[PDB]
Amino acid sequence: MELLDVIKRPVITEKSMLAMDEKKYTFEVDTRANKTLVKQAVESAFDVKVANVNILNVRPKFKRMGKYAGYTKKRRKAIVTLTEDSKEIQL
Amino acid sequence: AIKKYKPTTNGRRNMTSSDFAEITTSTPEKSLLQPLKNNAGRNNNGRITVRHQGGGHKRQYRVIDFKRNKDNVAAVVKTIEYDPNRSANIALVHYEDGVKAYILAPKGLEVGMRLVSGPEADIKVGNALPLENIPVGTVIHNIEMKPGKGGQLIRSAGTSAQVLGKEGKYVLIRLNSGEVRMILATCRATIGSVGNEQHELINIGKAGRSRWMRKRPTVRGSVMNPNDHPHGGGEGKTPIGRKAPVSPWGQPAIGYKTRNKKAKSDKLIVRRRT
Amino acid sequence: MKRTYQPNKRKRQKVHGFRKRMSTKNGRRVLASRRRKGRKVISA
RNA sequence: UGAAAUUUUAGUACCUGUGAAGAUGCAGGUUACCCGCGACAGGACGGAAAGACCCCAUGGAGCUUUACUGUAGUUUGAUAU
RNA sequence: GUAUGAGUAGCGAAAGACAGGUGAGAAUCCUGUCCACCGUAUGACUAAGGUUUCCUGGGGAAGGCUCGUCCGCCCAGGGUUAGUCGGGACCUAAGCCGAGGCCGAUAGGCGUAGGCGAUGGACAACAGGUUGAUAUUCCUGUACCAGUUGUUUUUGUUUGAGCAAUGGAGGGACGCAGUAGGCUAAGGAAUGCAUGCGAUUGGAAGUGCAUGUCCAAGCAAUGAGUCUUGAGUAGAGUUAAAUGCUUUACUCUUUAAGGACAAGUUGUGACGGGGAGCGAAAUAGUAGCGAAGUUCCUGACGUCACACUGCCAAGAAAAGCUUCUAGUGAGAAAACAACUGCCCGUACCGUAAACCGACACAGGUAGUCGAGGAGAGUAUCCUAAGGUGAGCGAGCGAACUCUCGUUAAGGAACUCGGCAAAAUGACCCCGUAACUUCGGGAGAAGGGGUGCUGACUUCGGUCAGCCGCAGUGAAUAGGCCCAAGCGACUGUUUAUCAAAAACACAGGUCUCUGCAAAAUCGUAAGAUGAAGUAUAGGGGCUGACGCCUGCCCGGUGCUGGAA
RNA sequence: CCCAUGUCCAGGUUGAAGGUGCGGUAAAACGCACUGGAGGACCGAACCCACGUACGUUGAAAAGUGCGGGGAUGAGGUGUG
Ligand SMILES: [K+]
Ligand SMILES: [K+]
Ligand SMILES: [K+]
Ligand SMILES: [K+]
Ligand SMILES: [K+]
Ligand SMILES: [K+]
Ligand SMILES: [K+]
Ligand SMILES: [K+]
Ligand SMILES: [K+]
Ligand SMILES: [K+]
Ligand SMILES: [K+]
Ligand SMILES: [K+]
Ligand SMILES: [K+]
Ligand SMILES: [K+]
Ligand SMILES: [K+]
Ligand SMILES: [K+]
Ligand SMILES: [K+]
Ligand SMILES: [K+]
Ligand SMILES: [K+]
Ligand SMILES: [K+]
Ligand SMILES: [K+]
Ligand SMILES: [K+]
Ligand SMILES: [K+]
Ligand SMILES: [K+]
Ligand SMILES: [K+]
Ligand SMILES: [K+]
Ligand SMILES: [K+]
Ligand SMILES: [K+]
Ligand SMILES: [K+]
Ligand SMILES: [K+]
Ligand SMILES: [K+]
Ligand SMILES: [K+]
Ligand SMILES: [K+]
Ligand SMILES: [K+]
Ligand SMILES: [K+]
Ligand SMILES: [K+]
Ligand SMILES: [K+]
Ligand SMILES: [K+]
Ligand SMILES: [Mg+2]
Ligand SMILES: [Mg+2]
Ligand SMILES: [Mg+2]
Ligand SMILES: [Mg+2]
Ligand SMILES: [Mg+2]
Ligand SMILES: [Mg+2]
Ligand SMILES: [Mg+2]
Ligand SMILES: [Mg+2]
Ligand SMILES: [Mg+2]
Ligand SMILES: [Mg+2]
Ligand SMILES: [Mg+2]
Ligand SMILES: [Mg+2]
Ligand SMILES: [Mg+2]
Ligand SMILES: [Mg+2]
Ligand SMILES: [Mg+2]
Ligand SMILES: [Mg+2]
Ligand SMILES: [Mg+2]
Ligand SMILES: [Mg+2]
Ligand SMILES: [Mg+2]
Ligand SMILES: [Mg+2]
Ligand SMILES: [Mg+2]
Ligand SMILES: [Mg+2]
Ligand SMILES: [Mg+2]
Ligand SMILES: [Mg+2]
Ligand SMILES: [Mg+2]
Ligand SMILES: [Mg+2]
Ligand SMILES: [Mg+2]
Ligand SMILES: [Mg+2]
Ligand SMILES: [Mg+2]
Ligand SMILES: [Mg+2]
Ligand SMILES: [Mg+2]
Ligand SMILES: [Mg+2]
Ligand SMILES: [Mg+2]
Ligand SMILES: [Mg+2]
Ligand SMILES: [Mg+2]
Ligand SMILES: [Mg+2]
Repeated sequence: MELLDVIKRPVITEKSMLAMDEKKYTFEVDTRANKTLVKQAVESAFDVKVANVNILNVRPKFKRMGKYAGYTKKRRKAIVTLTEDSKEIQL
Repeated sequence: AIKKYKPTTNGRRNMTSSDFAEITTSTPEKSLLQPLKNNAGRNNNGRITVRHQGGGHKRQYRVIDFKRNKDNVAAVVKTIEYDPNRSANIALVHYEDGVKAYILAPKGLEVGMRLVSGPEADIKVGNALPLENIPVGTVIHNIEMKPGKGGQLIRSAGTSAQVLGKEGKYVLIRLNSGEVRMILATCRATIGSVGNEQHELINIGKAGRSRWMRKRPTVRGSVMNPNDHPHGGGEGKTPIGRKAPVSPWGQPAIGYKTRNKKAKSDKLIVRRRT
Repeated sequence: MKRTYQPNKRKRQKVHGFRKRMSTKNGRRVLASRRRKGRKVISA
């Protein structure tokens, strides 16, 4: 896939904001993207240098509106830790 | 010899076993071992084809050389060993070229004996010769029915056959069963008789010991139901109540011969027994 | 008091799984029957 | 907080008798003010199960054998290879 | 769909009480205090399974057997971070699939090479901290494994360092039982150490009370100890070769020497961390601070380690791994610097209200840890850590039913039957029959002792004294004997009305089977029997052991005979 | 029922064969001690089972519970595939 398609969007939550304080950013990524590809995509997109990348699979969450019940789409969440001496990602 | 256990318990009562005095070591040659799984009398279909088998102790197959076709060098008998697969004891022997092998243990075999194989081998216990080179009246074992196929006849503990005479391309032999028959003169055999002759005197003593030896209980047909066995059914204990006793599949179990009546080997069998 | 059903993911799939159904002709007959009837789930 | 089996409608006594021959309901007589609560289990041939015992059906099924007719296997011969 | 039964049965093992709070509303939600329950568990980990039930904030329609302000429910957001943990990119067992192939009305069955397949083998990281929810995953500190680039120092370039086979090898590599030893956890005691404190109910500033009383992986050194003879000469082998490995004969060595392992200990990791307790405001016991961490006793089947000893029933494979050359070779190695290392799981419940039982069900659910006194013990009673008060209650204290305690005198008169209950029960000592296969019977039977305080002991006792109705003062612990039938025995059986004299059994006997054995599955191929060979395998009957097993072959089977 | 591969059995008791020593003999047989630790061995938790009885019997439970009971190193229990 294309690097620009690897990363979908950032994750803004309390845990993600604490991560940012530690200079790590949480992104939703393509479910087929491995952490090495995620590292490459982040470097190309943001000019930063990546120290490490952690990655999790967020399972689909059951939901229901009225009489219809289904599942939210499965997601892939990546926590990217930038090295020192690296520009911060701005959101 | 046979050692008898004192009747400390009803199970131990009357039990006997072998002292394993002849056994000289308990460490089999790692090279000659092979894995064996317990088939429990079940064929590739998974059905029970032979009853009363399964369970029991694990075993490692020991590659026994029944062919004895290494005539080049002599083999020195290093050890006499117990073999779970067969009644007779085995013998580890080193060939002077460094090939290790297992053979059956003839009665009277001793560590250090230098056995030989081939037409020129002298007539001594443990040596292997083609039948044509064995003088009449000799006691032999580990006979093979096809040249190069390896010994098949006379391999159980204490068994032995005798050479009676020569004729044509065949040799006359009396087998352990008392049956007299012809065997191709090019077939080999080992001089002597299979050792461990005492094996027949062992008293198993308790059911659990049979279970160790992989024998599952045998249920008499007379105590089954009619749909299970021809003898099944009837109120209380009953006699056979048929023309003759029969197997679970109706085959008569007393005196009814089962050998194929057009057996090819009938031309070679001179006098039968059993 | 051990009941008939003892759940096991691996055993369920290996016995009733889609690939097990495909492996044999009659299993494919079952799948065809499920498709003809319109089952949402044709195999375990 | 909150069921169930059962349930033709019931204002649902006793004795003797009568009756498909063992009646809460029919006849004669006797007894009994109306509605309940706590207890018992004689009866409602009480509930539960279209009796398993017994008999019947030109019913079923499992089993047996010197029942009948077949047949897998086994065997013997002819013939082809 | 709605009645009747009926406002009836039931509301599913057990302890709650009060004060305060919240709220429209409180026995049922929150906080507090006391009380009570489990504690070889009702505690702590985990595999499977479930699949969001986890956290935060709201809600009280329905579900919760009452209520509910509350919940494993509903609504809205959020939560699972790995080169090292488990799995895959490693290996194989059973089993399964199966190129060609074999077999077969069709369909297909079987099966070789080759694969898949763990529950097994191999494999590099640990302590602490941190959030409301994750942590050997994040952070801190300090490591290790594989690899890349570079620098430097070494050394080889075709008489060639180095790498190195799918090949030759070694290795991996294994059973059960039994004690004995070492070491460490773990536990206990202490007028050891450190901190805090001095009671009010009569007494105690001391031998008073309470609490705590220690820390990795990795690196370096060392190591209780365990196992093992080691060389040389001549040969023969290891499809090719080998310096590797296997082995035959002959010399020296064999209380040794050499070699291979080894739990653990010491130091460093540690100026770090934890730690009794103290303790901040701005709003908690929270940042933060923080003492001591000794000796002695016991001591592990936890580990050395299947190490040793013994036994018969004789106890996986493969790869990783180490060598050998064959081949391949111009670059390799060491240090240092920097850098790279993918995918799946990671929440939560998990002797349960989250799994299997339709239920928030008295059932079932693999493995690990599982403390203290008395104690052999994980038994039993009461407790620690920790968890919990059971999802209807308040009264009353009738019959009747159930569960439980006691019972005058009698003591099986009950009853089909001593069914049930009662009684015996632990340890120590004395003593113990017929019979017997000489092992047993046997814990036979039947008796005695047991508490506490001194004295002495050879340390097990002894003597002396003291108290009670009673001393294994509670809980936990055989009732026994005589005789008969059946079965020898331990075992097995009708899941869910029968556990037995039934089955099995070791032993006995008969019979079939000469190996492509008989027997069985299959149309066949192909299998099991067997990688077995008549001392073996199949079938029938009998059923330990001891003494025995009589007569009949006319009939029916089987075996033989062949006119 | 079976295959492969794991795993579990607190704590006590008993004392087979073998061995050593001392007696005994001409040598022995044999006897007595010590050592040794066998067993479908003994007692008894967990675990497995399910003998008696009460209760339950629209049950807490479509087979259970309470109190007793048997086995508990084996022909054993049990997990995974
Ligand atoms: K016996
Ligand atoms: K054997
Ligand atoms: K039998
Ligand atoms: K019968
Ligand atoms: K459906
Ligand atoms: K009538
Ligand atoms: K009544
Ligand atoms: K029927
Ligand atoms: K109703
Ligand atoms: K009603
Ligand atoms: K709430
Ligand atoms: K594993
Ligand atoms: K090398
Ligand atoms: K380590
Ligand atoms: K250390
Ligand atoms: K986790
Ligand atoms: K103690
Ligand atoms: K305890
Ligand atoms: K409640
Ligand atoms: K009352
Ligand atoms: K009563
Ligand atoms: K009486
Ligand atoms: K009577
Ligand atoms: K007795
Ligand atoms: K007394
Ligand atoms: K007892
Ligand atoms: K019996
Ligand atoms: K028996
Ligand atoms: K008898
Ligand atoms: K029984
Ligand atoms: K039976
Ligand atoms: K007999
Ligand atoms: K037999
Ligand atoms: K018979
Ligand atoms: K038998
Ligand atoms: K006759
Ligand atoms: K006859
Ligand atoms: K019971
Ligand atoms: Mg991950
Ligand atoms: Mg048999
Ligand atoms: Mg029967
Ligand atoms: Mg029949
Ligand atoms: Mg009969
Ligand atoms: Mg009779
Ligand atoms: Mg009349
Ligand atoms: Mg009348
Ligand atoms: Mg009227
Ligand atoms: Mg009726
Ligand atoms: Mg009828
Ligand atoms: Mg009523
Ligand atoms: Mg309740
Ligand atoms: Mg207990
Ligand atoms: Mg919650
Ligand atoms: Mg909430
Ligand atoms: Mg409610
Ligand atoms: Mg195949
Ligand atoms: Mg958590
Ligand atoms: Mg005072
Ligand atoms: Mg060669
Ligand atoms: Mg130890
Ligand atoms: Mg977790
Ligand atoms: Mg009395
Ligand atoms: Mg009487
Ligand atoms: Mg009477
Ligand atoms: Mg009784
Ligand atoms: Mg007591
Ligand atoms: Mg019996
Ligand atoms: Mg028994
Ligand atoms: Mg039953
Ligand atoms: Mg029963
Ligand atoms: Mg019998
Ligand atoms: Mg026993
Ligand atoms: Mg269990
Ligand atoms: Mg017992």
